[PDB]
Amino acid sequence: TPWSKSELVRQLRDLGVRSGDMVMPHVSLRAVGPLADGPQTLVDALIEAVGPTGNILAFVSWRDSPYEQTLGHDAPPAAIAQSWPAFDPDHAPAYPGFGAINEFIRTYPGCRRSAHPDASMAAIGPDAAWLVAPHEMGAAYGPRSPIARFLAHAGKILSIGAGPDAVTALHYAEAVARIEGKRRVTYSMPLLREGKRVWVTTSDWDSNGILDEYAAPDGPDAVERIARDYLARTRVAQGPVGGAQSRLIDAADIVSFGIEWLEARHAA
Ligand SMILES: CN[C@@H]1[C@@H](O)[C@@H](O[C@@H]2[C@@H](O)[C@H](O[C@H]3OC(CN)=CC[C@H]3N)[C@@H](N)C[C@H]2N)OC[C@]1(C)O
Ligand SMILES: [Mg+2]
Repeated sequence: TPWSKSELVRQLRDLGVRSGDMVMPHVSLRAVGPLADGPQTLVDALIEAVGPTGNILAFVSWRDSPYEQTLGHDAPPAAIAQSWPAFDPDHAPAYPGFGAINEFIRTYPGCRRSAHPDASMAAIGPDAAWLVAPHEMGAAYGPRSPIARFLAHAGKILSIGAGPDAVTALHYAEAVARIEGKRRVTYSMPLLREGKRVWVTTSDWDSNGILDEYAAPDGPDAVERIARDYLARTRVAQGPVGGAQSRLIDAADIVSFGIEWLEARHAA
């Protein structure tokens, strides 16, 4: 029988979500199973669990981000440049591969959305505006990004049936790790500035593998390796949300662990 909002809220409380919390979810809706009113039921449950003083931050990205189409070029290729839609945060759908729940999060009334078209983050709650801006090209997941502020805001990572590769906040550890050989990428995004499309080309850390040995197309990347080690080494609340095995992780702790993990393995 499909899970009700009330059942999910009680499960989230059992896992350790408290009123006032700052939560970043990563969700496998297949693992959760049928919901009374579809994915919105779980969105509503998350909002209720964090309460009117809590916040939700999600890495939603953009369905039509021209990442692969501009990757490695010093400017967008001509055909891309002429016709690609500018990123419009009010209308641009979420990237389906990071979870079908994210389109429901980003369309929730009052949700705020960050300006980085490829790394776009959505936030709900009183601190949403502070979470989502600034989010500049060249600062996808590291210092000055919404992830940085999430880590300073007592953030908890709520993994609902998601794998250890799903932990976006660990890209902050990659960004700041004092290690040799870090990979960078160059890509271009079409932004709206005063109503006009402006192409911006930037470089940033490679979020598909910070070192060559972590950059196989189907990983494991460093995020996955760090998170697997961390979860083998740390007490973390575990329990069901819907039908999904779930975990509630202290974000600052896992990121600090990840910085140490990288720096212990790779020369400066
Ligand atoms: C929307 N644009 C996207 C662009 O943002 C980027 O997405 C990254 C994403 O793959 C990473 O997740 C993958 O990682 C690996 C192994 N590397 C295997 C499967 C996934 N777990 C994530 N950790 C960081 C994301 N930034 O590349 C793809 C893209 C579609 O172009
Ligand atoms: Mg507050």
